[PDB]
Amino acid sequence: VNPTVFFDIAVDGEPLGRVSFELFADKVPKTAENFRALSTGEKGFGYKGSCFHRIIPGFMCQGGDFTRHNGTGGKSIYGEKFEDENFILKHTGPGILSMANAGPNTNGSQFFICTAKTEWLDGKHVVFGKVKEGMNIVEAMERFGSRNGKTSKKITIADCGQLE
Repeated sequence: VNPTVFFDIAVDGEPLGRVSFELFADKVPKTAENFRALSTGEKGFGYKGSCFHRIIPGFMCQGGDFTRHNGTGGKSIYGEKFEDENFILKHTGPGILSMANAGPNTNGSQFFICTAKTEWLDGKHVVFGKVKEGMNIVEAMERFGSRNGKTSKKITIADCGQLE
């Protein structure tokens, strides 16, 4: 019953692979639905065509800035920012999907995929999903990052949507 969404990832336009996520709509429905809707583009805007602008191996892949492509933009389906819905779920390890933010209650569209346990983020970023399939692809995306986050090739969400 929890939605699944996919990202088809490209590297300098070359298809890499597909990552699918389970969104924990049961626990963070509002946060889940934001990401779901941005992945289908059903509200007229969303992630399709956007890049992962910050990838730090051993830490996380950050994306979702579909308006400025650099970690300074993005917006939610609710407006520019929305509240931290809850902190039920913890950054328990690789695969966790969580909201980037700039302070309390400033969620927009930027999210990160953890490639490690990031327990220090617990209670600060809202966890709303996890990699269901294609963790290998996230791992592949990691090799294009670097220590300061800059990616060595352009990592883009070439397509995205809802499987169920």
